[PDB]
Amino acid sequence: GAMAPLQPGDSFPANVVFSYIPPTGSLDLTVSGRPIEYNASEALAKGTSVLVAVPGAFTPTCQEKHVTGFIAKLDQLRQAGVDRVLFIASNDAFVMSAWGKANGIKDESILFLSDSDTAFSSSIGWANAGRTGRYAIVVKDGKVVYAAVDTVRGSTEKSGVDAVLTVLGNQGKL
Amino acid sequence: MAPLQPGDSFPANVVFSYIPPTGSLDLTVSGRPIEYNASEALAKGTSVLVAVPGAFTPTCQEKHVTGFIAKLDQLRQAGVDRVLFIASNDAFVMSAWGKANGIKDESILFLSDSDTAFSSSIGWANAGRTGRYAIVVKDGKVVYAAVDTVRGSTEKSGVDAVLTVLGNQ
Repeated sequence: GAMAPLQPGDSFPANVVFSYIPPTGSLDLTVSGRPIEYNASEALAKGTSVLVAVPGAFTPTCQEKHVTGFIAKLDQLRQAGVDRVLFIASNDAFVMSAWGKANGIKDESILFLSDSDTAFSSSIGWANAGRTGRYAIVVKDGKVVYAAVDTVRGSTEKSGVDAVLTVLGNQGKL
Repeated sequence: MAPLQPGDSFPANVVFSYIPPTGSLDLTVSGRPIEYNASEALAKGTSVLVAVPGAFTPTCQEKHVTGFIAKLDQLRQAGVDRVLFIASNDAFVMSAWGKANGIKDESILFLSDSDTAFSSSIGWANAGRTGRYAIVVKDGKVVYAAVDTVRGSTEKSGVDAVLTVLGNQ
């Protein structure tokens, strides 16, 4: 789309929304919830945000390596100044909510949201055939600091937690 | 497109994608999808095929699948040999949905109707999701088929509807 590609120095695009079921402190997978709209453009205009897209909830690489790496380093991400971590995929809000609960996330440390119809991912050119790509975006006070996509199957070289922590460290405010 | 009717043969060449249960309920461990030959499975015995609009969605979770789980023994007393839940969600999501509901074995299988291929072929899909419907088969012959068009209702596809039609057999 017109936003494609996102590059450092760009503002995060306007009018970006995701659908999600807010966490409640409970990990009960049989409580489905009720989706609401998350205004990502407003949220990302203040503070430091990490936005990670994965091709699919509950799929092997996304589960076994990608999301678990971020979960293991949530203390380091917080100490590096990250105010919010967002995981998106094309799966609907109900599936994304179950995926976060399956990974033990009961609070706002990581939100799990749906990029409905890959609207956002397609706008920045990183979607295919109904699924988002695997990518990571770091934003600070509305400004894209980092945006990279993993095109190699099974790799998190560019969108994994280590790449994000490296970017944060190069900002010079540790 | 006329629907599946009692007395019709169950359609040929119906296949789903699914991850075979292992006995583990760990949702962070996934297996490898394989094909499930539903036409062959349904050619013998009594089978119940239930389509839901989405794994983990409120009616499907809180009312629909839980009813079949709670009354599994009643279904077996009526001679039910297979219970299959399908949706357009991929096999990884369907596998996790089965585990979320505590199903460790093949008593209820959770399979993907990839691209709503089967549901579309019988006129019960829309916009990338299957409808909410149930099909009861005995030895390859449909004995019941109906779809729920009222949001939130399992009147036509819920376990009570299935138990009733089996009780009239």
